[PDB]
Amino acid sequence: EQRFNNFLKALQEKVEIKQLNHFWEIVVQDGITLITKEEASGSSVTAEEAK
Repeated sequence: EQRFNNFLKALQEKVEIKQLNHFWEIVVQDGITLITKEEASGSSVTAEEAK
């Protein structure tokens, strides 16, 4: 869950950095339709899903 918190802190930024119409639009659409972050280091991951 600690490396998992690190992976949460990474993955959202990593997918949002890749800005391609072929990919980014639909991928973040389908993400935000069901986006979720599992608890790790308290509310830090809670901030992750807050933005």
